[PDB]
Amino acid sequence: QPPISQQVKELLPVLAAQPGHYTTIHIHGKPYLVTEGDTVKLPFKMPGVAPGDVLRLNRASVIGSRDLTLQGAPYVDERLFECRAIVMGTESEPMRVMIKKKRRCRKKKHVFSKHKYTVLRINQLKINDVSSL
Amino acid sequence: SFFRITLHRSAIGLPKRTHGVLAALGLRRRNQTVFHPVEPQFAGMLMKVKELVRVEEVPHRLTKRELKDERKPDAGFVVEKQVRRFIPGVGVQDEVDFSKVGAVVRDGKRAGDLGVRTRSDWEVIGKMKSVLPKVKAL
Amino acid sequence: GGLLWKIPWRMSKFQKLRQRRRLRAVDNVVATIENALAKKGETVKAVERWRAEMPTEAEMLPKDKYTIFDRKEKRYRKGIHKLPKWTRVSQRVNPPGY
Amino acid sequence: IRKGRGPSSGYGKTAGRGTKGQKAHGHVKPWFQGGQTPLIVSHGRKGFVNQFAADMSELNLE
Amino acid sequence: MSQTVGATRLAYSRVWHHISAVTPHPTLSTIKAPSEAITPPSLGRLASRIATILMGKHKPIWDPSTDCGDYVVVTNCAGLYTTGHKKWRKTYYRHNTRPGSLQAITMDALMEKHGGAEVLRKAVSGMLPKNRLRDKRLARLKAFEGDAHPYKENLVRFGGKVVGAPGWEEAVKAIREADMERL
Amino acid sequence: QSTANRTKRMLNIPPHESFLNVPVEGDRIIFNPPSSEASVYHTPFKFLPRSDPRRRANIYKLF
RNA sequence: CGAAAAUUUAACGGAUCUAAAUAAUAUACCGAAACCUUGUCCAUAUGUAACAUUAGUAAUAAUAUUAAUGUUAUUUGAUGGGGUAGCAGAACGUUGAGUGAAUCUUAGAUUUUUUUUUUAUAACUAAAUAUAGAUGAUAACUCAAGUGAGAAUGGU
RNA sequence: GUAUGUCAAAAGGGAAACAGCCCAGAACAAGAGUUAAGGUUCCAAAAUUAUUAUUAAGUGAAAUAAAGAAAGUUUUUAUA
RNA sequence: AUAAGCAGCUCAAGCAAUAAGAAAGCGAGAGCGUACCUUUUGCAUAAUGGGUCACCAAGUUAAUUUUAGAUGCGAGCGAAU
Ligand SMILES: [K+]
Ligand SMILES: [K+]
Ligand SMILES: [K+]
Ligand SMILES: [K+]
Ligand SMILES: [Mg+2]
Ligand SMILES: [Mg+2]
Ligand SMILES: [Mg+2]
Ligand SMILES: [Mg+2]
Ligand SMILES: [Mg+2]
Ligand SMILES: [Mg+2]
Ligand SMILES: [Mg+2]
Ligand SMILES: [Mg+2]
Ligand SMILES: [Mg+2]
Ligand SMILES: [Mg+2]
Ligand SMILES: [Mg+2]
Ligand SMILES: [Mg+2]
Ligand SMILES: [Mg+2]
Ligand SMILES: [Mg+2]
Ligand SMILES: [Mg+2]
Ligand SMILES: [Mg+2]
Ligand SMILES: [Mg+2]
Ligand SMILES: [Mg+2]
Ligand SMILES: [Mg+2]
Ligand SMILES: [Mg+2]
Ligand SMILES: [Mg+2]
Ligand SMILES: [Mg+2]
Ligand SMILES: [Mg+2]
Repeated sequence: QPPISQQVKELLPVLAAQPGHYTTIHIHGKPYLVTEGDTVKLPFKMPGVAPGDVLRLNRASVIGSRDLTLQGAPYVDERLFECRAIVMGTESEPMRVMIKKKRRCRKKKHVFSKHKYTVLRINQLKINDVSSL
Repeated sequence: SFFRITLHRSAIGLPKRTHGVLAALGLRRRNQTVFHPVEPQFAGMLMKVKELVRVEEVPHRLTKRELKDERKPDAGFVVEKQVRRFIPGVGVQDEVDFSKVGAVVRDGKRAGDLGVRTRSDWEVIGKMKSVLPKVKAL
Repeated sequence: GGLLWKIPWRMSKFQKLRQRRRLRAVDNVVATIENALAKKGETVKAVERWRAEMPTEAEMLPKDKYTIFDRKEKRYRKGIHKLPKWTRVSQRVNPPGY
Repeated sequence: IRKGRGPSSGYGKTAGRGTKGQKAHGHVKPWFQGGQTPLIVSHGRKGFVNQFAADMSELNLE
Repeated sequence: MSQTVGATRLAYSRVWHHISAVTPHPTLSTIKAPSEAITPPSLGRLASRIATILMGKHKPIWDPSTDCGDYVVVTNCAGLYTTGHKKWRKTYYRHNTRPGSLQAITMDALMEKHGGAEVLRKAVSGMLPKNRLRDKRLARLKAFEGDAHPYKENLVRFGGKVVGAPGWEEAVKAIREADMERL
Repeated sequence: QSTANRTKRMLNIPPHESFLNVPVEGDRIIFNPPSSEASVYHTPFKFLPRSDPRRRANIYKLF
């Protein structure tokens, strides 16, 4: 595996030492800025997940603190951080009706939409110690 | 080699003969990529719609399952722990922890076969009045 | 007339830039097709006609990229943005002298 | 098909007749051709029907 | 949602900015060379910068519905910079709905009655959204003819140095260095 | 606007300038002191016990 | 400059602009219900597996399988998606009828409401009000129509 | 009449407002996603982004008023 | 009670439950949107019709002649004995 930069190996301990940390995870390419304890409501029904499953997020573009920010070129290396979530079931929206209609045409075509959304819970967001790497 | 033809523009206001040229190429909707051999019959087909497509010479043809994999984003997550799940076709599938790795699916016609704790299992646990934690653990 | 078709007589520097890039993009489609065939020792009659009597964007005069020939005009010239579907149609050569 | 029971049925309002004309207001005679003379009046009827011929019941050897 | 969970007090506070219509502005001037030719910000180029402040669009929390604008004190409006012959050839028109009652006045004749501050309020007014916040935002533009104004104590300061003063930048860098002495 | 998506674009605000200088061919850490009021959990160095090794020169002095 | 018209600046959309004008160029960004990505709905296919019903065929005293219909999942990571006149298919609802001498109802049937949930022209959960044992209500399938109204200077 | 297209029966972006023009064909949502026409000082999403000249008339800047006149100005080509 | 909305839709401050728990509703402010039908090449049109609400109100039946699907019999079918 490509070795981590020396400049990243000297400032990561300073980044992990600060009180709070945030990350921008990427689910299917879409970003979500989250913190440990947040509740992400994805705009789609994740297939093949039941309430209680534990996920391991591995695509994080930015892991930063107040003053320090770790930015990977395509993404941050998975070895530096550790993020995990837990599926809290799925939620739904109130049925919204769209009425497609034209002027001087009595026909009103209806479209009924009711989508489901998977709810996550970021239960772990920690920066690893890279002294060995 | 092959021609990588991608429909950049539409033909909503162009003559009907221009629609037959895009149909022979296979371009139905916008930003659709089709692969065709480098031959005069296809080269002359592109000179009629050279204001609507983008041509590129490629060594090999890309399959249908390979043209879509270059726009597929990384999932960004890995299911590391699953819970006890009932699959209608197969049966109950016990919880598995992929971090320590086991999809065992037990099917049957009795509760004991499924691998779950039944009322009988709860009565043998209630009759074990002698079991006790070790003093050091306590 | 009373129906207002508010079409300016001249183009803007933005329309002229995209017209330059649309002419230069059709030059790459004809060069790619002509180079891919040359490797196979083949030629198309339509590709040989184009390269013969049609210029490239770098060989065109500024007045040939933004204007066309209309005989009903004072100076026999008309903005190219007045041509139907001018954005998706090829137009680079005008009568000689005009 | 119940004609005239809303737009979404597909046979509402005009009820398959379109807008106006004889074929919506009233009825066109079946034999009418717009005014052009029919081919039976331009060529005439050919032959006669034999009312005295016998109606045999054909029977074969097979 | 964490990014916006916190104290928003100071993000919605009204800051009292200051600018002089006579001081050369290297950014809002069209003559960028030589150093001696840099002109002040023209009427419309100063008004476009002020309309952005009155809307609060310079903030990262801007919302068109919320009135997160700030105050702007414009001084030295008598020497308002203008190009060409606008001062004597630009006309302002007014109508009261009664035919015949069209009132016209040149920029120089409008600066003799209400000074150059009125010419600036008309420019900034037309650059603001035409809605129910246009009069509140335009009221936070306090334009004066000379250097005197009643807001010399309201102007935002950093370490006792008013912004735009000779040594305000150095006073700001000195306060942020001490801020880094913490976890 | 007509739809919620169109309202999101008209009300857009870009991220900070520092988050736009994305690196290339590797990962890096940049000093990004925000223009905001710090909380009370960022204890000043004067209030830290002598034993606490977290006491250290300013992050600016590490770059 | 030529260049004059009658409500008001009066065809820069406006503010305003000496470029934020004009001409010859270059790059970045924004930009639609277009396209892409992740999900969902509907339509039409192609195979497979499972669940249920109905009707057969075998096995069983020491359950398996066949066919049709309905349904969910899944394979090809299937294809397709504006619409007038008009054509076609599939369903819901209303009134009455058969199964019905059936089923349920003071342990609350029914109550023009409100409320809740479900891909939802419909039904459902609960609440409130009142008090019926059948001249009450009703699932499912089926039969027949005086069967669905913001539009006729319509009628009461 | 002819050729082609749109509207008619086509919503959406641009043309200030717009049946017919320039783009583009709306099954439903999500995204600082990617683009077309068109645009990027403010109203109003995006450049007060770069290079070289011209204009001083607000000419002009998204609907070119003409012939014509003239020590307005710039450049080129001759020429003293 | 500083304002020029076919009264809806998009974003949304705030108010709203004496109390553990529990926010339907109303909504300041910002933006988008010129009713419906009929008839027309084309209507926000200053073209047609309607004061509102409830009810009545329009491809049905008969005979005759056909087609499709399903199904009974089959060189016979149907009817009737
Ligand atoms: K018909
Ligand atoms: K009730
Ligand atoms: K009327
Ligand atoms: K009826
Ligand atoms: Mg007109
Ligand atoms: Mg129809
Ligand atoms: Mg018919
Ligand atoms: Mg009619
Ligand atoms: Mg007719
Ligand atoms: Mg004007
Ligand atoms: Mg689409
Ligand atoms: Mg479509
Ligand atoms: Mg009526
Ligand atoms: Mg009446
Ligand atoms: Mg069409
Ligand atoms: Mg018509
Ligand atoms: Mg349209
Ligand atoms: Mg404009
Ligand atoms: Mg963007
Ligand atoms: Mg802006
Ligand atoms: Mg002008
Ligand atoms: Mg008020
Ligand atoms: Mg309005
Ligand atoms: Mg007419
Ligand atoms: Mg009317
Ligand atoms: Mg009735
Ligand atoms: Mg049929």
